[PDB]
Amino acid sequence: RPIQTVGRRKEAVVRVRLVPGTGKFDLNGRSLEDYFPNKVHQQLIKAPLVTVDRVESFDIFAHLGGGGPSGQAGALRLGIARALILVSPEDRPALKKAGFLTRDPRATERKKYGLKKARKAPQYSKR
Amino acid sequence: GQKIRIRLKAYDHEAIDASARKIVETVVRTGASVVGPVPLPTEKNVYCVIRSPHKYKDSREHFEMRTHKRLIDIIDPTPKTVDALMRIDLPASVDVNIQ
Amino acid sequence: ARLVGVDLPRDKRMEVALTYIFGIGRTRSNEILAATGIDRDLRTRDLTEEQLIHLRDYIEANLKVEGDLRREVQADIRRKIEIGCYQGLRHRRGMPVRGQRTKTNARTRKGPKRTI
Amino acid sequence: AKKALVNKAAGKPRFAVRAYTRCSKCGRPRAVYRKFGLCRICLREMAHAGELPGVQKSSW
Amino acid sequence: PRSLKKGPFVDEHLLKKVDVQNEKNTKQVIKTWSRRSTIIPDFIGHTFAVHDGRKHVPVFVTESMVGHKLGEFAPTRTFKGHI
Amino acid sequence: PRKGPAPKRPLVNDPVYGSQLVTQLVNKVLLKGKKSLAERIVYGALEQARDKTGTDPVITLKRALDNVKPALEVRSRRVGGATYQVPVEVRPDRSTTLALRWLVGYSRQRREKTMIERLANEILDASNGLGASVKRREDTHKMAEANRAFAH
RNA sequence: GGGGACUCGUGAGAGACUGCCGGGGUCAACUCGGAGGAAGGUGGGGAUGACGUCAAGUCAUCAUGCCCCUUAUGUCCAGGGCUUCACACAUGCUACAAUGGCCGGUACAAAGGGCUGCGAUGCCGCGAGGUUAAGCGAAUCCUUAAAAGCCGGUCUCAGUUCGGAUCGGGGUCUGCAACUCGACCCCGUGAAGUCGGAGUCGCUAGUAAUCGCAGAUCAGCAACGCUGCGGUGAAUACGUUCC
Ligand SMILES: [Mg+2]
Ligand SMILES: [Mg+2]
Ligand SMILES: [Mg+2]
Ligand SMILES: [Mg+2]
Ligand SMILES: [Mg+2]
Ligand SMILES: [Mg+2]
Ligand SMILES: [Mg+2]
Ligand SMILES: [Mg+2]
Ligand SMILES: [Mg+2]
Ligand SMILES: [Mg+2]
Ligand SMILES: [Mg+2]
Ligand SMILES: [Mg+2]
Ligand SMILES: [Mg+2]
Ligand SMILES: [Mg+2]
Ligand SMILES: [Mg+2]
Ligand SMILES: [Mg+2]
Ligand SMILES: [Mg+2]
Ligand SMILES: [Zn+2]
Repeated sequence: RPIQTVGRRKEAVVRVRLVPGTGKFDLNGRSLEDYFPNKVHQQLIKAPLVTVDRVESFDIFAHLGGGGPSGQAGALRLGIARALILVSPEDRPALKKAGFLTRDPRATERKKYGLKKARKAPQYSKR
Repeated sequence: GQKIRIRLKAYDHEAIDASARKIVETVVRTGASVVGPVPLPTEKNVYCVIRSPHKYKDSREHFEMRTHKRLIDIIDPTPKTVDALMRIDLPASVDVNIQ
Repeated sequence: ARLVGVDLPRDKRMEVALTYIFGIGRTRSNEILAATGIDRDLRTRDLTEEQLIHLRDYIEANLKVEGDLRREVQADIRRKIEIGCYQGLRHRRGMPVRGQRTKTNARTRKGPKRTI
Repeated sequence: AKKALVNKAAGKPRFAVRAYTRCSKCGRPRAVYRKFGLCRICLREMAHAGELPGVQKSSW
Repeated sequence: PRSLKKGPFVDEHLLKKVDVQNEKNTKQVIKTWSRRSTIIPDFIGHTFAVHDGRKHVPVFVTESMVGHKLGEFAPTRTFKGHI
Repeated sequence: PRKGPAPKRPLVNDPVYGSQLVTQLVNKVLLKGKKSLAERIVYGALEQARDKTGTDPVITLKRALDNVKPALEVRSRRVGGATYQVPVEVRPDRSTTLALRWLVGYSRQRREKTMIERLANEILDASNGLGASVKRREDTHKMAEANRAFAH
């Protein structure tokens, strides 16, 4: 009964299959470098499993979808944290203190009629 | 066997569901293989109109029109079951199609 | 190294340099280079006499360039003018001819603001 | 609108490209939705009255 | 009609009012409202009193106005330099 | 605002250089949401600084910042029929923010070709105490000094 | 084929209430800080406009009291106009470039539309497009290639390989019809413009800034308007002296 969790960031959904192994990222047939070439993203993923422990160990492969690259990175981070909680509950206080288990509700605010954007307004121009 | 298909569509919740699972699910006593109602994603048609009859563009109002879809069940084409299927009549607010 | 004009700006690649011909743009230049055989990534400085003679004949073989093209354009404009058409009338009046808007724009057909 | 124009629109005109839609209720020529055949005004009053099945105010 | 699959466009009433005269003579002014008709290489030498919205203007098809419209030689608006 | 101070946001260390200083630098360079491009520019500038001086790039950056950070600003006020400048102390985080803004703003208008080398040159000149960024700090200090009378 | 694991779709529920703890406070309202929680004090956003004001707007949505026309101020039609242009204002889009332009390769969305319709595939065309035609009243078919992004190459600071107005030629499509007065495509043409006076505008976070996509109206005209959707994603707030 494998450890399967999910994480969502903006509109992206990532399904993880946390699994014992050597330590390796498979992202629909791609490595971590192949999928997220950005170093900031490469830190954002696997920030949680190194925030306390541990550290480069048992590997993961996960399905990606929706959103953009940064949203998928954040969703993968959340999924990894949730999977670690499931597989070993002892370090729950550590990850919760680090703030890696919060879903981070931040959606695109909807456009509003009479405005150019969510908040942007046309030039007022008294007179 | 895997022939008859249902296409319930309606403008409102609380009608299509009951119209399915207490009217079309009267074939379970008749002895028909049913997978139950299967909810299909809801539709949204939107409209945005100017409130005023004249010259006030920045004040508007939105309207939806939803459509709910479910019960794509695969009941067996048994001639005695199809009897009940065609002699049963349902609310007009729910639209039913046979494939 | 002249074709009709100088066409040897200092240290320009050939595809861009050819566009200095009045009558050749990027697409014309690309097909000229492709047809002759000279590669686009080559400076006009390093052009040989035989390369120049190859690309010389092929422009009046097919295309139309400085002088006669400039004559034909003004010939068309003048023909429109004295045929008495609407476009020719607007050419005489110095107004936009392709049905543009003259209430608040057309600052190229008309000069700068005249400030009545 | 004028009744002459309403009748003219309802009729079958020469050069079928000339056919245009008017509001089915008030005869407005502008802002007529194809799915209802009503102008935006008549649409608004009918929707508030509840005489248009499936239509309702929209919030999200 | 402005696409090389249907040829030019002339109104039938204009065509049958010029082709049953040019066969014998250069007919005098043909009072017409069909500004939208293109001039074919058969209107040569003729003259048309083309409507401009208020009156009819005589136009003489000479040789070069063979691709344009009858309306292009009947200006509709009048502007004469505000001051 | 009126209802007291607002919560400020936290930043994370830069992966390649474990500092928040370069994170603030990339956030100062960032335009139009092109954060990857800003990171590329900052990384290239730091690498050029390292290849030209030998010294550790973040140490060079800290030296430049220490050179350009101000201590007294000159906030303006109006009293009677005249308005005049009032010298006030600068808190540390505002000083760092202002120094980074000065560095990037003055490097954007240097007479060179690419932003990477413009910013690298500006950082090196600031660390040596030569650049217009240092000139700005000196001018600010002179104006704060020439108005000590109005230190109410 | 199959499976009920994961997501998702759509139904019913739980959950957030200062509920718990510490301090403050008449022991009260309430406030400051913690714990646990996906979320903590109105979680974010929307819908929702009291009594009234401006004799505010609308007799051209509609309705309507009085007044007025009735071989015309009614009604039909064809052309024209609503698109004018010494100027002025207002709202926008595109730019003035190297945090860029061009070329080549390549990754990641949401929300919607479709039978008088969407046209996958194939063939022709540089292209707009033409022809045949599978499937699809649609979570199954088309729309569907998102673009910024990433990698590589080139340009090397020039009114330029920036900018794309104007004009010349040749075309496609819709439509009875494209002159006045349609959009789009190709070749050529290559203007002003090198960051904008006095002044003035929006925005406190998934916001501003920037990048694409969709819909309504619609034969065609919307990739500069409007209404929405997602992608990337900041800087600041000392404080209430001044406006
Ligand atoms: Mg957006
Ligand atoms: Mg129409
Ligand atoms: Mg009034
Ligand atoms: Mg009025
Ligand atoms: Mg009325
Ligand atoms: Mg009346
Ligand atoms: Mg008419
Ligand atoms: Mg108008
Ligand atoms: Mg260009
Ligand atoms: Mg490209
Ligand atoms: Mg082809
Ligand atoms: Mg240019
Ligand atoms: Mg100039
Ligand atoms: Mg320049
Ligand atoms: Mg200024
Ligand atoms: Mg359209
Ligand atoms: Mg605009
Ligand atoms: Zn109406």
